[PDB]
Amino acid sequence: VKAGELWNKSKDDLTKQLAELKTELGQLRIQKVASSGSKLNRIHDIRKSIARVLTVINAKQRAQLRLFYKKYAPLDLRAKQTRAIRRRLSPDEKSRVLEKTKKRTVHFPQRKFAIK
Amino acid sequence: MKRNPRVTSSRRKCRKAHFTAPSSVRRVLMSAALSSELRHKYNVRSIPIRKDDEVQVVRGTYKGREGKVVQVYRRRWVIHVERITREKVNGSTVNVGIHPSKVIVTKLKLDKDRKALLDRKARGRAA
Amino acid sequence: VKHNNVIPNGHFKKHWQNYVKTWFNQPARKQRRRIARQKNAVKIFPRPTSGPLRPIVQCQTRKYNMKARAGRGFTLEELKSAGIPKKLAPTIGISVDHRRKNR
Amino acid sequence: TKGTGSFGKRRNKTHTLCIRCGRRSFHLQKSTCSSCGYPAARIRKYNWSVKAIRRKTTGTGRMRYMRHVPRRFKSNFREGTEAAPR
Amino acid sequence: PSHKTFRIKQKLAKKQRQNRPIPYWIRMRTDNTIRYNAKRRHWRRTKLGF
RNA sequence: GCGACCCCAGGUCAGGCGGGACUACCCGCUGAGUUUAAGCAUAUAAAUAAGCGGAGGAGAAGAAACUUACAAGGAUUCCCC
RNA sequence: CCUGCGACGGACCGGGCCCAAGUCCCCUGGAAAGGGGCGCCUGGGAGGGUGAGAGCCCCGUCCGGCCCGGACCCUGUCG
RNA sequence: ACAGGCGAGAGACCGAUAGCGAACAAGUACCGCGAGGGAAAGAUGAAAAGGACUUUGAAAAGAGAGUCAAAAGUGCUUGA
RNA sequence: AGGAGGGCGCGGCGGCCGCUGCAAAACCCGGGGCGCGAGCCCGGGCGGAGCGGCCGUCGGUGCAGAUCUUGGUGGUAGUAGCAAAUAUUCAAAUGAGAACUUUGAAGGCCGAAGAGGAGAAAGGUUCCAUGUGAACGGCACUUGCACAUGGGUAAGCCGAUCCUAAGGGACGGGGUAACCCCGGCAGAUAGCGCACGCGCCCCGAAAGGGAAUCGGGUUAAGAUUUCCCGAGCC
RNA sequence: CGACUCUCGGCAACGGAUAUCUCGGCUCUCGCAUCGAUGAAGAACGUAGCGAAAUGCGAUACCUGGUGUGAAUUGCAGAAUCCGUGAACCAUCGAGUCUUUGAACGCAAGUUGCGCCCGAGGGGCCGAGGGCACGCCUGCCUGGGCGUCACG
Ligand SMILES: [K+]
Ligand SMILES: [K+]
Ligand SMILES: [K+]
Ligand SMILES: [K+]
Ligand SMILES: [K+]
Ligand SMILES: [K+]
Ligand SMILES: [K+]
Ligand SMILES: [K+]
Ligand SMILES: [K+]
Ligand SMILES: [K+]
Ligand SMILES: [K+]
Ligand SMILES: [Mg+2]
Ligand SMILES: [Mg+2]
Ligand SMILES: [Mg+2]
Ligand SMILES: [Mg+2]
Ligand SMILES: [Mg+2]
Ligand SMILES: [Mg+2]
Ligand SMILES: [Mg+2]
Ligand SMILES: [Mg+2]
Ligand SMILES: [Mg+2]
Ligand SMILES: [Mg+2]
Ligand SMILES: [Mg+2]
Ligand SMILES: [Mg+2]
Ligand SMILES: [Mg+2]
Ligand SMILES: [Mg+2]
Ligand SMILES: [Mg+2]
Ligand SMILES: [Mg+2]
Ligand SMILES: [Mg+2]
Ligand SMILES: [Mg+2]
Ligand SMILES: [Mg+2]
Ligand SMILES: [Mg+2]
Ligand SMILES: [Mg+2]
Ligand SMILES: [Mg+2]
Ligand SMILES: [Mg+2]
Ligand SMILES: [Mg+2]
Ligand SMILES: [Mg+2]
Ligand SMILES: [Mg+2]
Ligand SMILES: [Mg+2]
Ligand SMILES: [Mg+2]
Ligand SMILES: [Mg+2]
Ligand SMILES: [Mg+2]
Ligand SMILES: [Mg+2]
Ligand SMILES: [Mg+2]
Ligand SMILES: [Mg+2]
Ligand SMILES: [Mg+2]
Ligand SMILES: [Mg+2]
Ligand SMILES: [Mg+2]
Ligand SMILES: [Mg+2]
Ligand SMILES: [Mg+2]
Ligand SMILES: [Mg+2]
Ligand SMILES: [Mg+2]
Ligand SMILES: [Mg+2]
Ligand SMILES: [Mg+2]
Ligand SMILES: [Mg+2]
Ligand SMILES: [Mg+2]
Ligand SMILES: [Mg+2]
Ligand SMILES: [Mg+2]
Ligand SMILES: [Mg+2]
Ligand SMILES: [Mg+2]
Ligand SMILES: [Mg+2]
Ligand SMILES: [Mg+2]
Ligand SMILES: [Mg+2]
Ligand SMILES: [Mg+2]
Ligand SMILES: [Zn+2]
Repeated sequence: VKAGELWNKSKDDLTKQLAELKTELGQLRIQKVASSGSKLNRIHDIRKSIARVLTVINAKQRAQLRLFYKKYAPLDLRAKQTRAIRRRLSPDEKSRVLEKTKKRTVHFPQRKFAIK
Repeated sequence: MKRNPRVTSSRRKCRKAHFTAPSSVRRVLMSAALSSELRHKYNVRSIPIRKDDEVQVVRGTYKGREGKVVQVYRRRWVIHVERITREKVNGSTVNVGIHPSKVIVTKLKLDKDRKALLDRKARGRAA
Repeated sequence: VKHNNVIPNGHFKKHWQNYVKTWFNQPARKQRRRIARQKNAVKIFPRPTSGPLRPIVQCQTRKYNMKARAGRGFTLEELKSAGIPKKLAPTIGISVDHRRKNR
Repeated sequence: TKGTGSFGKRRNKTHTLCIRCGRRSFHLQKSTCSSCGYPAARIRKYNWSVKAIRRKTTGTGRMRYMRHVPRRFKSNFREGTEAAPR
Repeated sequence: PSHKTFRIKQKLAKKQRQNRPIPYWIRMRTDNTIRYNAKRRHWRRTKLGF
């Protein structure tokens, strides 16, 4: 409820909220198999709240780990692209040429000209 | 005559786009004309219908009748107006659905985005 | 074969119908080629759009002995006699052809 | 015999369900799938049946990972920041 | 048979759930063309070859 | 015995690379017969179908151990002839 | 004889917002979007929707304007 | 170059035995041990306003009645 | 047989001229006509939204046949037929309805290498309860192996699982364009006990081999050793 | 007069042609270049208050999050929300989750079968969670052989 408030709460408070909503979804599943008419719609509301809390906890964990690792990065934290994009040469490697080619660009580059 | 290469004149494509439209697009498609007094006051011609708008029916068998929008059934392309009803064979009451292109809005429900929308549409219709 | 016709020679004994080339994209090819010419022209704004300078050569063989046309590039001997270094020539819009000779 | 009487046997199984494709085409004694050729690393597929090919390719199932590449390609696989807060 | 592999029992459970009548309220939806299940199977006909 | 090297062995050693999928186009191999010849064996079907592999947004080719016989031309590719 | 850094635009690609004019009178019809009368827009009379052949009921279309975001090459003036 | 993929535009093309096999929960139902084979099936009405109630009947239904411009009465436009 | 000319009809495209909710197309009619004819024109009805004629041009353009395709429908015809496995009867109940359901009584059959009681394959909910619109159960049904809604399968000891059989796969190596085909061809064999010592892969049997359970009770439906009671074992 | 058969018309049947349509097909043209051991395509099983399928998703399961828009979704019912950090079977995407499998990777496989190692957290025990395939490259560690030597 109110993910903005969830982002304020600390990790101990967030896991305490997670425990409460799990106990409360269980009490509803007991109600669902016995009898009720308006406790059934609480299932959707509370199941989504459990997802909401776990999303916030997870997003905080990854942001913390991304800060703590900015040497080698863990495999799940690495930039995920297509497999072919990851195998590409860097711009430094793509733009590297040897001396005999760097000289000709220094001495004889293409000029800007016009015909009268 | 249309000039845009990116706009399709295909009747099959236009009917598919109209009928397979998401909810947020049906809101623009389900727009209503403003009344003469409201058009003069706001300098806008047409607005998307909303719940709790006051409306007058100007076409059909309920032409002339007034009420407030109690339902916007976007899935059926109809709005329901207060006390515009019919009796069934069993005597019960059912709201009659009217297309919003056959009504005029007489009173507008304005929260904060209705005013902002009215400002945007006025400027083009004012210049 | 029944009358006084030519002897027929139709080269249609293979699967020629899997190798039919139509030309319904001909007006689209013309527009794509035109668009690239305008893009290339803007990429080199003052440089001439017709490419580098070409020499004059005689078309080979006795049928075309007497006709002149554009060659590939200027000989290394022609550039030297005009004072243009062979490394400078391509950069200022002149084509170089080290294969050709002046007889 | 040879007919109704011989059709009565029908007690053993040549094929069971396949681990890889789920058809009842896994020859138990051969230990090979007759549809996909499961133990082989590559999938069994032949150009003399374009109907058999079209019945199982990319699109006949659900692409859990693909179907998102065109959307990630449009954004240049940005994979970086998030939209600025409202 | 009584002797079942787990994978066979799991598939048999799914086929048991799938042969039910369609809910009545499905026929009341706005643009509905569904009439019956079109995929009901009776055990005595139409065997599932497992 | 201490050492230098060579060849090789074992590692859940540190960091990395490969295998599969897709078929319209493209690169490599392998390879029929129906058919036509009014029979049929060379020939044709066809350096095609099928079969086994390899890529990309294009691929392959490409800067003369090339043509010609001309007053000679001048990488590759594609179109017309 | 010849030989790096930045600032501000352009051009390319995408996204969004706004952008003309009757629902006037009569008749028939369940319904006018039909017929008759009087009018208006048009760089918009492509198309579609709406209770019957709708330029002016609605979405759009035309001519434009405004804003947001990429691409890190290519190029136009400055230091 | 491009009968694949993602995204656009168009047509002197077909109009539900046609056009792709598939306009629809179609490579589906179903068939074969298997490799494989492979359909049929679109259209109430502007709006469900989808026929209350009386009576007969075990029921299904009928006869009255009601809605609709129309019974067009849920495989329902027309209906050889 | 065959050729040719001039016409009739179908569907588009470019043009021209029109019709239609005061009722278009299609369809129907012992309606009226025109044309030798292909055909056309009008009338009445149904139907409820589109259609026509002329010039030019174009085409998936005209059916009685093909043991033609798909779909529908006749006569045959209320006909052929429903005849193996000895067999039913009475009273009552229930029900709208009973030759066929239930109870009781009687008469018979299977005759224990059964028409009895339980399993392996195979099936997959058919098992049990309650209920019943139609369909189905080739007569019928109140009834069900049908249909609808629910319920139901409990293990340290029963099995699988463990071992190997015929056999199958397979590291290295060998062959092979590759797919793939070869396991004795020996390759530092990838490890085991207490530094020291030794050193001749997996899969394949619910009938083969094999750790350990008995009696009594219990449900609508389980337990022929799983639950309960008691008593043991590995 | 009647029955039967045949025939003509009217009405009713049977059947689904014709006509008018069409969120489909077919053909042509254009633009773009993006699958996978960071686990793809494909396969299985689950997942909703009422769902079987199709569609969607993955024990965070017809969805979580961000941004945009701005008051719905609806077959029934209940909840939430409205001059708002705010409805939606809405759009879009940068943050997340993502069961069993499958090239599929501890060994297998008509088996949810048979192993080994580490390990939060509460000597030993119980752990949540996770590793252990093959080929190859660079570097590294531990080694083997009088193969080539040098000095002892
Ligand atoms: K001739
Ligand atoms: K072409
Ligand atoms: K219109
Ligand atoms: K078909
Ligand atoms: K009708
Ligand atoms: K014509
Ligand atoms: K056990
Ligand atoms: K055994
Ligand atoms: K008659
Ligand atoms: K038709
Ligand atoms: K085993
Ligand atoms: Mg040929
Ligand atoms: Mg035989
Ligand atoms: Mg066998
Ligand atoms: Mg085997
Ligand atoms: Mg059977
Ligand atoms: Mg390592
Ligand atoms: Mg590959
Ligand atoms: Mg011959
Ligand atoms: Mg012959
Ligand atoms: Mg012969
Ligand atoms: Mg081939
Ligand atoms: Mg690629
Ligand atoms: Mg190349
Ligand atoms: Mg050279
Ligand atoms: Mg040449
Ligand atoms: Mg406007
Ligand atoms: Mg007028
Ligand atoms: Mg009408
Ligand atoms: Mg393409
Ligand atoms: Mg069809
Ligand atoms: Mg037709
Ligand atoms: Mg089958
Ligand atoms: Mg059979
Ligand atoms: Mg109509
Ligand atoms: Mg009808
Ligand atoms: Mg008649
Ligand atoms: Mg005509
Ligand atoms: Mg045609
Ligand atoms: Mg024909
Ligand atoms: Mg015929
Ligand atoms: Mg004939
Ligand atoms: Mg016949
Ligand atoms: Mg037939
Ligand atoms: Mg007959
Ligand atoms: Mg008889
Ligand atoms: Mg008989
Ligand atoms: Mg009897
Ligand atoms: Mg006897
Ligand atoms: Mg006896
Ligand atoms: Mg029994
Ligand atoms: Mg029973
Ligand atoms: Mg019967
Ligand atoms: Mg049943
Ligand atoms: Mg045992
Ligand atoms: Mg063993
Ligand atoms: Mg053996
Ligand atoms: Mg090998
Ligand atoms: Mg074993
Ligand atoms: Mg045994
Ligand atoms: Mg029992
Ligand atoms: Mg969905
Ligand atoms: Mg595996
Ligand atoms: Zn398989």
